[PDB]
Amino acid sequence: SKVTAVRCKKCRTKLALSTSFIAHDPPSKESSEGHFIKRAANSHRIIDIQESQANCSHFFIEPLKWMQPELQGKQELEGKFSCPGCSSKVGGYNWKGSRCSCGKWVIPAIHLQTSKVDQFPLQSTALP
Amino acid sequence: IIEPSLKALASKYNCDKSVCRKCYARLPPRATNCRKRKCGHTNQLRPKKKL
Amino acid sequence: MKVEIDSFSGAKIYPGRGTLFVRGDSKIFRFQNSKSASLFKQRKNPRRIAWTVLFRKHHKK
Amino acid sequence: SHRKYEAPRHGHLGFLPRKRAASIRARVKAFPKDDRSKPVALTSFLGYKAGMTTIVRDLDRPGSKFHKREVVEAVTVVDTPPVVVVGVVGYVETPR
Amino acid sequence: AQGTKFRISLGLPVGAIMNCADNSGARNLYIIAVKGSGSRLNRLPAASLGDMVMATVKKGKPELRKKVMPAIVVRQAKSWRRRDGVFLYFEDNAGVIANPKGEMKGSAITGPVGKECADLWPRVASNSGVVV
Amino acid sequence: HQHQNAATLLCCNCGTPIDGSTGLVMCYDCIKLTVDITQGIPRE
Amino acid sequence: MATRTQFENSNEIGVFSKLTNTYCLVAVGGSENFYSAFEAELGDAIPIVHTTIAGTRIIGRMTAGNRRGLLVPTQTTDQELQHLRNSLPDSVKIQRVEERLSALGNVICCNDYVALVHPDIDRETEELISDVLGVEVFRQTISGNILVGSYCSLSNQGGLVHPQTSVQDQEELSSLLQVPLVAGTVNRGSSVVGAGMVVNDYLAVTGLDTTAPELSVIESIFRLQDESISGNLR
Amino acid sequence: ELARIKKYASVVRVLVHTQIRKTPLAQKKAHLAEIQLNGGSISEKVDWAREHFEKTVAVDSVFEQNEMIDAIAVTKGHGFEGVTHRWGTKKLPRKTHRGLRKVACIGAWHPAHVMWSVARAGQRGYHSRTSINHKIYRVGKGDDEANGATSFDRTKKTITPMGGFVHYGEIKNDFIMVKGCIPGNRKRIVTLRKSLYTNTSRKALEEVSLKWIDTASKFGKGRFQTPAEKHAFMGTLKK
Repeated sequence: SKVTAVRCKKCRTKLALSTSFIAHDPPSKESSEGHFIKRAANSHRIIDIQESQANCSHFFIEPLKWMQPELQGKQELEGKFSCPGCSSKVGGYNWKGSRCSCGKWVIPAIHLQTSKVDQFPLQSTALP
Repeated sequence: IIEPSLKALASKYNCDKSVCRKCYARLPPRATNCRKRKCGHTNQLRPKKKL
Repeated sequence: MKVEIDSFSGAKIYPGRGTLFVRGDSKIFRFQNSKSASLFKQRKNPRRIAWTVLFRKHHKK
Repeated sequence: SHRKYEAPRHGHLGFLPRKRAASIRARVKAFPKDDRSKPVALTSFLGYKAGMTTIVRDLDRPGSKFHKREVVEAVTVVDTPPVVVVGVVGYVETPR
Repeated sequence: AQGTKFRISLGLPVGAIMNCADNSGARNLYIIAVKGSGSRLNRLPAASLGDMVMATVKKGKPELRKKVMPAIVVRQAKSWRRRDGVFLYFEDNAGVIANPKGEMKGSAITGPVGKECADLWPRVASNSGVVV
Repeated sequence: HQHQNAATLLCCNCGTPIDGSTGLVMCYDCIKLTVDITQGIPRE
Repeated sequence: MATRTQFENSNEIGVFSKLTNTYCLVAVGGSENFYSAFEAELGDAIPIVHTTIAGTRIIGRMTAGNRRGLLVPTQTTDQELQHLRNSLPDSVKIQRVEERLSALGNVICCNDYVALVHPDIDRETEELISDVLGVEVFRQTISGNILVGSYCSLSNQGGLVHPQTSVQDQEELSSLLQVPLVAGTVNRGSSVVGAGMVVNDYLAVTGLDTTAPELSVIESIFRLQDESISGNLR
Repeated sequence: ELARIKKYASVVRVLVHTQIRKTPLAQKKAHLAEIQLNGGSISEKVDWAREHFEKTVAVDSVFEQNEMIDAIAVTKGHGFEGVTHRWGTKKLPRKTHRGLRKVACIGAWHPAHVMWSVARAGQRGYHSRTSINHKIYRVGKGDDEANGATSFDRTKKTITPMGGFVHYGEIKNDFIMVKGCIPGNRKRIVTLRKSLYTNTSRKALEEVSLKWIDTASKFGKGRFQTPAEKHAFMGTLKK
C-alpha cells in the first residue's frame, strides 16, 4: 500500500501522517472488556450493559511536533487540543486510557476522534 | 483535571447531604429530622445517592 | 424610490399605490388603480379606450 | 356541565364601562416622573388631528431582513399651532 | 424547522386543491394541514406563500397517490403586501412536494416562483427558473 | 480528443468504486445496515 | 483548496455566495464563522463583497459572472447596483439584463472561456452575454435538466456534473466544453451540485455534510490538491 | 398669591389654551388645559410662568424628532351598537328564529342574575383612550415652503395634498407628523404627552431620514403630487 495523511476538516492541515497508528485492532469480545459496565455507588452493582460499537472511532498516534507547545505549557493529566488555525475540538490527550468505541484500553493515548477529521491518501490521484 | 482536593471541597455542599424520603428536601447529613413543616418533622431520612 | 409607468394605459405609479399582476407565463403587469385593472380582466384593448395614453399616441393628439 | 370546548374570552374587562366620555377633550391621567436636575420645560402639548398620509423611508435596523431597505409607512399629520400661556396653578399635598 | 418569514395574507384554507408545479408526476395537491399553525375554536388553519403544508395527491401517478407528504407553496392567488410598497398577486395557486427536511423531490419548477418562497427555502431557490 | 474519464460515480457512505445510473448512489452493502433501514417497528 | 463550511445552518453554499477568479460575493446575514472561511483562505488577493440582489440573500442563484463581467437581473435596485461598482475593480463590467428568465445563475453556467445557457433564452440576450463576458455561448441541457446552473458546477480546470448522466452524454459535453467531466454527489448525496459548492482556480468550498469520499472526487477533477511541522518528537 | 405658591405647593401646573383662530375649523372657542412642569426648584417653576404670562410657546422647544410620545384623545363615536360588532362575538347560524346577530346564552341558572362579564348591546366609541409609543418623524415649521421637501426629494411643496386635507383644510401652521394611527377622527382635539418611562430597547434609539412624503390628492385615487406637474403631463387644456 501507500502512505496516508490525516487532514483536518475546516482547517485543511495535515495533522498526522502515516508511520504512526498503534491501531490495537482486535476487540476483546469477552464479557468484561468488550462490554461497557456501568456500576453503582456500592457493592459493585451493575445497572447498565452497553454493547460495543463496530469500528474504533479514534486514531492513536505518537506525541508529535505540533502538540509540543500544548503538552509542555500547562502540562496536566488530561485535556484537549485543536487544529492550529481554527481552534476546534479535534482530539484530546489522555494518559489514562479511553479504550475505543469498540473498546479495549490502550497505554497513554493521544486520541484523535474520527468525527470532524478525515483520512486521505498522500499518494497520487486514483483517476476514476 | 478536577484536582480532587477541590472535588472534596465541592462534594460537601452538593453530594454530602441527606434526602427526606417524603418531601425530597436537601438536608444536612447528620440531621435526625426534616426541617420542613409540611411533612410533619419526620425521621425517615435517606442518604443522597453518590455518582 | 422608483416611478413605474402603468402597464395598461400610461400613468405613473408613485410608491405605495395600486396593484401588480404576474401573468402565468412569467410576465409582470403593473396597474395604477382599480379602473385600469378591472378593464384588464375584461380583455379590453388600450388602443381603443379613449382616456388611455396609448390611444392619444396612436391618433397624434 | 363544563364548557366542552375551551375558548378565550371575547373582549377586555379593564376597559369597562363602554360609556360616553364626559368631554371631547381627553384628560391626561398621569404626567411623567419629575426630575429636578434638568431645566424647566413642558410635558404635554395640544394639537388638532388632520388626517393621514403615506411616507417612504430607509429602514436602518441591523441584523434584519429589511436592513438598508425602503419601507412605506403610514403617518398622521396633527395640526399643531403655537400655544399661549394664561395662568399657573399650584397643588399642595394632603393625605387625601 | 421553519425560518423567519414576515407575515403575508392567508389565502389557502384546509380543503384547497392547488396545482403541482414540479415534474414528479403529480398534477395537483390536496392540502390537509399547515405546519406551525395556531389554535382557535372553529378556525380553519390556512396556508400562505412560503409555508410548508401537508398535502395528498389526488391526481397523477399511482405511486404518489394515497399518501400524505409535505409540500411547499410557491404561488398564491390572494394578493399580499410587500414591505417596499406594492401589492402583487399571481394567476393561480401552486406547490411543490418535499421531504420533511426541506429538500425537494422535483427536478425543476415550471412557471414563476414567489420571491419570499425562494429566500425561506434554499432548495426551492436552486430549482427555480423565474423568481417573480 | 474528448476525455471524459469519470468512472461514473464512486459512493456516498463508503469509498467503494463504480456505481451506476438511475439513482441509488450509495453502495448496497451500506444501505443494508447503515443509514436507517426504515423498518422502525417492534419485531416481537 | 478544499474547505467545508456552512451558512447559518444550511449546507448549501452556492445559493448564498458567488466565487469567481477576481472577486467574490457573499450574503449579508451570516456569522463571523461563515465569513472567516472566505477571509482566511482568500486573504487580500480578491475582494469579498457583502451585498444583496433584488432584496434577497440568495445572490449566488440570481447573479451570473466570471473573470471579466457580472450580470444582474432587472429587479436589482439602483442602490444595490452602485454598491457593487464601487467595491469591485475597474476591470469587471457590470450590466443589468432584461430577462423573462429572471434568475440568471440557474440559467447561465460559465467560466473564462465557455458558457452554457438555458435553451429557451432569446436571441437579443445571447449577444449581451457574449458582449459582456467575452465568452462563446452554447445552448445545451445536462441530460434531464434544463437548469444548467444548479446541476453543473464548472471552472477552468474541469467540471462536476449531475450524477444521473450517461457516459455518451458526458462525452458530448466534454467535446463542447474542452474540459474533462466527472459525475459526482455533494453534501451526502445531493444531486444539486452547482449550488452545493463554489469553485475557482485556488479554492473550492463545499458544505459540511459532504463526506470525505465525495470531497476526494471533487479535489481530483479540479486538480487543486498538492508539511514539515508534522513530525515525531517523542 | 405667587409668593403663596413659592412657600407651599409641591407641584405646579400651567393653564394654556390653543390659538383656534389660526385654524380652519368653524369653532371659535378655545380648549383650555393644564400642563404639569418637570423643571427643578419650584421657585424656578413659578418664576418661569411669571415671565410667560401672555407669551407664545412654540412646538420645537418641547418635542424633537425621533422621540417616542403618547397620544391621548377621544375615539370616534358610533352610537348604539349591537352585540356582534361591539364585542366581536360569534353570529348564530342561519336557521335561527327571531334573530341571528345576537348572543344566545346569557348565563346559567345560578346565579339568578346577569353577570357583568357577559356581552351586551350599548354605546360603542367616543371613549377616552391612551395610545403609547409613537415615533415622531417630522416637526415642520409653518412659515416654510419646504414642508414636503426632503434632501432626497428636492421639490418645493407643502405637505398639504392637492385639494387640501379631506374635511380639514390648510395645514399652513406648525405640524407634528407622527407614525401610525392615533385614536380620534379628523377635527378632534388631541393631547400629546412625553413618554413616562425611558425606553431603550432597539426601536426608540433609531433615527429616521425620510425619502419622500406623499402629497397626492386624498380625495380619491390621486394620480399627481403637485399641480405644477399635472399641467406638464396632460398639456394644454381648453379651459
